[PDB]
Amino acid sequence: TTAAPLLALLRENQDSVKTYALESINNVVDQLWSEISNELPDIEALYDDDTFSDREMAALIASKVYYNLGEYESAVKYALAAKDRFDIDEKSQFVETIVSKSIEMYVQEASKQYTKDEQFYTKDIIDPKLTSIFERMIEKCLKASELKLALGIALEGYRLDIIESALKSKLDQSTSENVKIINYLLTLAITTVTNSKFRSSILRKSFDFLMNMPNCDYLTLNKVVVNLNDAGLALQLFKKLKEENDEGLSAQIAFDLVSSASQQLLEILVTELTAQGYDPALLNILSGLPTCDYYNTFLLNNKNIDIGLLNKSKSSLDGKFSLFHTAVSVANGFMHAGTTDNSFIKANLPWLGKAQNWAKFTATASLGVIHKGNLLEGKKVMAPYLPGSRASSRFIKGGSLYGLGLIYAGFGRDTTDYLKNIIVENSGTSGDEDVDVLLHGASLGIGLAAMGSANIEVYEALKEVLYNDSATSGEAAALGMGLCMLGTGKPEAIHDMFTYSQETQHGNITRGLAVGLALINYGRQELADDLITKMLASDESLLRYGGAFTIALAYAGTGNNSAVKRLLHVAVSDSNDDVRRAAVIALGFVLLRDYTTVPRIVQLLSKSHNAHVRCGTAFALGIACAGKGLQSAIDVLDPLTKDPVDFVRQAAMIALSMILIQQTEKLNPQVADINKNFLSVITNKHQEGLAKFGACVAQGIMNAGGRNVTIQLENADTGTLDTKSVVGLVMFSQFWYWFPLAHFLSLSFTPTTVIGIRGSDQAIPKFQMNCYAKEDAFSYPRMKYSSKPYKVDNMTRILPQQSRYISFIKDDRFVPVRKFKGNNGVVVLRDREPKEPVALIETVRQMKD
Amino acid sequence: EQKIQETELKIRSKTENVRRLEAQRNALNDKVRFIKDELRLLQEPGSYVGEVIKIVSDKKVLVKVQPEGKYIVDVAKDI
Amino acid sequence: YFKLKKLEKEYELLTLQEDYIKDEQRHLKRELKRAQEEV
Amino acid sequence: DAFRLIDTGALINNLEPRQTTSNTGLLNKANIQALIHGLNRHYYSLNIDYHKTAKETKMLMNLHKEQWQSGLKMYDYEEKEESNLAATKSMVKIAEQYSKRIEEEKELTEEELKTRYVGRQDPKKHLSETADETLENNIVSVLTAGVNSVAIK
Repeated sequence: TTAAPLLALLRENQDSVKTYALESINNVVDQLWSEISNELPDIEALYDDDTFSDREMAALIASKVYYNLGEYESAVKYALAAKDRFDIDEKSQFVETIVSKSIEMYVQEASKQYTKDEQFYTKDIIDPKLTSIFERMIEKCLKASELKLALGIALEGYRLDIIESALKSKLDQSTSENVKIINYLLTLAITTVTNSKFRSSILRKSFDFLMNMPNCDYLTLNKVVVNLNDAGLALQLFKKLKEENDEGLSAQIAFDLVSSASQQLLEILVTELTAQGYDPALLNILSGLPTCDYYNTFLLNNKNIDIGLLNKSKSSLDGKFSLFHTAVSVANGFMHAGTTDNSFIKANLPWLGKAQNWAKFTATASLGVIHKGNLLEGKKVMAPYLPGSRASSRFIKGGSLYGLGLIYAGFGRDTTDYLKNIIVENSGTSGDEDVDVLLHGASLGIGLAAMGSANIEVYEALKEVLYNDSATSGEAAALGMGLCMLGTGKPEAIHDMFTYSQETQHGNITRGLAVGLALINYGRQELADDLITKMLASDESLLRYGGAFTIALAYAGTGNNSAVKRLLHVAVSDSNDDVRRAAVIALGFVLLRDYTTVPRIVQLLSKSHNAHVRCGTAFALGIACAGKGLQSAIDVLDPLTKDPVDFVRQAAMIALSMILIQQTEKLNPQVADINKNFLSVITNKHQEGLAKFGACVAQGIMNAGGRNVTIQLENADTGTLDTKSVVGLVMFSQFWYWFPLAHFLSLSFTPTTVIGIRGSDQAIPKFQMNCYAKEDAFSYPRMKYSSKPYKVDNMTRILPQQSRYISFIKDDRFVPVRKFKGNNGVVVLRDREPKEPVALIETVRQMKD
Repeated sequence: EQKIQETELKIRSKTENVRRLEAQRNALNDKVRFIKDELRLLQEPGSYVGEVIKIVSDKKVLVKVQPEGKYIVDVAKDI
Repeated sequence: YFKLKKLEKEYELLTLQEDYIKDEQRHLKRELKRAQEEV
Repeated sequence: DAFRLIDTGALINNLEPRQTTSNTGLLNKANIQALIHGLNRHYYSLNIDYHKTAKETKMLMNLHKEQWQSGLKMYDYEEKEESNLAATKSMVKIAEQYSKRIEEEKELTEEELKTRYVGRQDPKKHLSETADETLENNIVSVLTAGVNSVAIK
């Protein structure tokens, strides 16, 4: 009925009569689409006709027919053909649908066209019909002051025109909203945009607006330099810092980037900045001279060892050979880290009597964490055990060379020349086992000193050690060369180290080379897929062990859906328990970004029958959940503690201490059960050696630095993430082979202190904010919004996470400026106008300065 | 949020589909683990049968085995 | 309104993570049935 | 089982628990269970692992994995059916009775919504026993049909 006969009249003559016929159809296009469905071939056949001028009204009819037919994409073509009868300003569900479909089709096409050309939005490469609605709707949202739809689609659509045009027009320069708008772009572009080049342009475009520093935020400019690692933009800020004359304006950039950039980019801020000019006051700051001196004085003032709980752990039994005396020494050195005090080595005579030549190495290595951070007297501590002073034996002499590595790591350029001379002397031949110990300890020391820095002398010196095929020092060669190849690395060293793995079949060399090939692939992402294929195809157990962490390091930081798919396939098809354990641990390093989905994945794998998978997912859960929230992951590790298997409980106790750090005293109700298990596992005679070692080290991690330091992993506050923390966490999976890799965890332990730090040199004042604070201030090991101000302010542990709720009063005369930051681990921030006769209180700290 | 709200149903749809398939895998994981745990019990040599005769303060009990002779054995630490 | 566009990428992540486990569990349950008939 | 002489295992000799899989002997059960901790002499710490090269890997896959089906193809399909011709017709009929006879015994315990015969493990007995029986019937149905199928005029 109605227009039904008018549909078949389109084949008659008198096209002028058809004009009045199509007008009556325009009313029923939204009513009955059934009769039109049979006439659709006739309606479209008249569109291409040159003598048919009604295509404007003809396209309007088919717009609401194919739409009601169930094809949304087809209705977009008819709506964009006429470009007349379609009303973009009409308010209806039909018009709003085509807009959503046309923009969605524009994103799918412009996604793959951004790689070929970035000018596509200025050219005809994309159909102008899709850009007609797309360009007008984004400009319509700009007039409505809506940045969600304008900036949200531009990031997904991969268009640089909207980002630049909108940000310039919305400038309020307040110096407030313009900073948040940029922050919304950097936060979403990392998770949404997969392309690293598109997000790289956003960092460069937003850099030109704030390059003059119109009272902007230093947090935004610091994320651009670290992420891009560009030498031009790194020194571009200092060029503006020279124009404006201020003592502390360059401090916030200097003190933040010294702990921000990796060893590669720090060389640009020191060596490359020297040629272009710098500030003599910032010479030591950018080189990290006071940075080491800061962390030494943080843990020295307040240190609570609580030997009452420590003595009961190591006095339980004198047996278990050196395994018992080593685990209690490693957990003890964590509490003395940076304070340069030895309770176990000095104050306790008898516990060193049963140590043999093999135990003296790990006992000496405990002092490396204790004295870590000493740039001057670190040699005087090991001086009797250093070469030239001989030693009680040549086995313990090698421990002094390894102790210098943990202390001087990354700053050891001075110690680098001393350690490589011993390697050359021992590279020719070795007739004794203790000779390799001196070569093993010196290689691990130079590897940490040159870690992150590419050095051709270290690669060539350790390469000759690999040719000797040593069963002791052969592992340190690949580990030392791998730390120098961090980052992009040398593509030639990838195939060279991989060839030596297939030639020499070893027990530690082949597994060590797999770790070295993983470190060089860190940050390469898809660039390492060539070597990953060779490891997955090989049937060697040691090559498959390092293939999982190769994916973990390359895909670290920003995650990948294909990286998780590859790791889950290895932990299933492969029957090797060590590879299944290594694959599930690699899952955490890829999932670091999103910690909410981590406990759900590892819990499904913890229900299987394999003990190594349950043990691997035990510590893999405590990695990303350590310095983050979501305390419900403890319930996932609860059934793993009751597992009678010895090594499953070891990795479970360590992961509990990482998540529960600073969670005591009315924060997590489960902290009461973990504090009892500290001495419950050791004193229990039914427990095994591996079970007692997991509970003993876990107690030392929570009490490390006098129960102060915490594990900071993936701090976005900076350019992205903390690199030195990931290095130690990958190592914890490898434990019982030769030496425990928990020693390298000290790189992830940093103190949280709020202290003045005058912009000139150093301050260490005494001041009290008298505002909100956590309850861990007075919390010490024994034998929301609180509305109540607290007098505990300067230094003194507590929680860096909840510091965002702290308020400020006058207190010190220097006063706050920018409302600070809220990150406790920065420990420096900025002081305003030093040299004020406020009668400042200072410490000594003259030994290392 | 037209596309966000429309695709929200796919979140609850795929979530309820995968969780209900995990219970079948978790059941198979419990069956294989149970059979594996019961395998080492059958491989165990087992135990004899006997009757308690007399006990002393030395934690040594005299158990009379029917096929074999009488043997004085030490009691377990759990009892 | 910031969580609306932020969780938009998380919607695709939650879908893929559930699909990857669903694809790997088919190969895992095959080895589970082989161990049951082997005992 | 191998053996390694520890000589004097009293004090400060060498550390066995390093290489691989040590500190065994949980409770009184170790191997035969009579050795427990001390094993033979001063805890020789038994560890044994195997290995395979490139030639030994392809050899075992082409020879013995579970059973040897290689070297000939269509005989293993036919001979299994030919020897079972009188058996398959029998086994389908014999197992047909025992399939329902189990279903006609334990399943009758659970009938109404309330408790009648007090079924406990009975509904789970006939489910697990007949789970493979229904699977084996579908396997032999394809094998009997598949061998006679696939061309051969």
